[PDB]
Amino acid sequence: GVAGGWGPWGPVSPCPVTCGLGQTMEQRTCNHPVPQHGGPFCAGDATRTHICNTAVPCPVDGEWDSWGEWSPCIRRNMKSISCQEIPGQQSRGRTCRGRKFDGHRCAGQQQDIRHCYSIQHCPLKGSWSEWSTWGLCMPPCGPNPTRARQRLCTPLLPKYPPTVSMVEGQGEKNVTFWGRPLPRCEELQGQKLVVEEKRPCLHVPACKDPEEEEL
Amino acid sequence: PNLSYIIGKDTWVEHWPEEDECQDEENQKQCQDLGAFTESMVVFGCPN
Amino acid sequence: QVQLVESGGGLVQAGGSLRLSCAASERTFTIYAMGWFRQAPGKEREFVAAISRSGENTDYADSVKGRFTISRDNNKNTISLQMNSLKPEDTAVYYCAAGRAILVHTTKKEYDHWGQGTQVTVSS
Ligand SMILES: *[C@H]1O[C@H](CO[C@H]2O[C@@H](C)[C@@H](O)[C@@H](O)[C@@H]2O)[C@@H](O[C@@H]2O[C@H](CO)[C@@H](O)[C@H](O)[C@H]2NC(C)=O)[C@H](O)[C@H]1NC(C)=O
Ligand SMILES: *[C@@H]1O[C@@H](C)[C@@H](O)[C@@H](O[C@@H]2O[C@H](CO)[C@@H](O)[C@H](O)[C@H]2O)[C@@H]1O
Ligand SMILES: *[C@H]1O[C@H](CO)[C@@H](O)[C@H](O)[C@@H]1O
Ligand SMILES: *[C@H]1O[C@H](CO)[C@@H](O)[C@H](O)[C@@H]1O
Ligand SMILES: *[C@H]1O[C@H](CO)[C@@H](O)[C@H](O)[C@@H]1O
Ligand SMILES: *[C@H]1O[C@H](CO)[C@@H](O)[C@H](O)[C@@H]1O
Ligand SMILES: *[C@H]1O[C@H](CO)[C@@H](O)[C@H](O)[C@@H]1O
Ligand SMILES: *[C@H]1O[C@H](CO)[C@@H](O)[C@H](O)[C@@H]1O
Ligand SMILES: *[C@H]1O[C@H](CO)[C@@H](O)[C@H](O)[C@@H]1O
Ligand SMILES: [Mg+2]
Repeated sequence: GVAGGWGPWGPVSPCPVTCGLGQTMEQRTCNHPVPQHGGPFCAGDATRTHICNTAVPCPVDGEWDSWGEWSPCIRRNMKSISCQEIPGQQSRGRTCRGRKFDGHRCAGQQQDIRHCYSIQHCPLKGSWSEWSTWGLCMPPCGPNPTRARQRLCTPLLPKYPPTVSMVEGQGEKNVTFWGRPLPRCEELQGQKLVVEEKRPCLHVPACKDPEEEEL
Repeated sequence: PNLSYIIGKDTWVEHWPEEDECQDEENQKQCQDLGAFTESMVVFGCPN
Repeated sequence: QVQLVESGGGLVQAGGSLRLSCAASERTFTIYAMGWFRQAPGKEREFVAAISRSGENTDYADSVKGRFTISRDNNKNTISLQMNSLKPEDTAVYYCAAGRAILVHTTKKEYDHWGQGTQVTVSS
């Protein structure tokens, strides 16, 4: 029955990290009295922890923003290729945002070029699409949410070559349509472009805030 | 085969930056156009 | 930054015991979480044991749990690996490793500082 106790605390650790927060510590032993033939176990902890503060912000790598708008599908130093069997090109741009404190630069191509036809303001024959899938009940949490589906005058895209093989290095290009056409179709319910319909959503549940729900 | 390319008044030189320099806002648009022209001249040629 | 020196290896009979020690740089010792690795002939390097900066939290590989014990002496800038019931499959070059840990109770498996190693050979 010998009562053990703590000895002297050792040297404190220096702050491990060069940015932000870290943790320093001190180590003590139960070496001077020592519990012999039983007793207790020195009463407490052989380890203290402490937070150290370097007060300097940390590297954060930049992240890509979303891609911009596609450029028009025209040719440089020419005119336009609207409503014509001429494949062109168009470009798109990104922006690296958020890079601070010697962080890593954004990895990848900041530009994007793809091949295109042009149906910008092109009068195209059209046909009414079938009923779209029912949308979301809007407004969520607001008074009387309603869904919405719609039929729209879908243009008949012209039967062009979707794959255009260029020479030089024999590069074949997946060509996709660009532009807002002018779809021509017969009226359905007094409307030429889009006729929709709304229906109210049944048995709407109340929105309860998850931090207000846990508490 | 000892042909040598000499720099003169009709010769034109401009630095094309590396990938990390392009993310600077000045060299943002510069790497776009020189990259667009690189694709432009191995695809379309001249229309004259 | 930190240098690591292993010691205590040698030739042991099968079933015997061996105690390795690893000396690290004195001024930066309590900053790094530390551990033991080994690389057998013809095999990749594998995790053996880890200890936090505290010496209070340990982690072990399943192949050595119950036989091996990792300890830390924060008075004398050393860690130790007490290897009991040694088998011929434990023959490897044993490496001491050091790794930066933000918390003092965190054990790591990824380390960016490595010693030169100590040879342990177990004969049957
Ligand atoms: C160029 O086109 C091919 C063909 O795939 C797509 O072609 C469109 C015309 C259309 O039919 C679309 O539905 C179709 O997915 C792309 O190759 C892959 O094709 C398989 C086969 O169906 C698709 O399942 C893949 O999603 C598709 N993409 C992959 C594997 O990334 C091809 O990617 C596309 N782009 C380029 C740059 O070549
Ligand atoms: C010391 O100097 C600072 C200026 C930063 O560059 C620090 O980098 C950061 O180090 C911590 C771990 O030490 C990591 O959590 C961060 O991801 C890293 O940015 C540097 O250690
Ligand atoms: C060690 O810890 C404290 C003093 O720091 C007391 O509870 C006691 O002396 C114990 O031995
Ligand atoms: C460590 O902390 C203090 C000295 O700073 C005392 O309570 C005691 O020496 C303990 O070991
Ligand atoms: C731009 O391109 C597509 C979306 O069109 C995605 O890969 C991504 O959002 C990128 O920013
Ligand atoms: C360019 O291409 C189409 C528009 O024609 C869309 O997917 C989007 O706006 C993109 O930026
Ligand atoms: C849409 O409506 C009818 C088909 O339901 C036709 O008049 C025509 O296809 C129009 O585009
Ligand atoms: C929508 O309405 C019915 C199906 O619910 C059909 O007439 C047709 O599919 C239309 O698109
Ligand atoms: C919306 O309503 C039902 C599904 O809830 C189906 O008739 C269909 O998917 C429609 O878009
Ligand atoms: Mg000509």
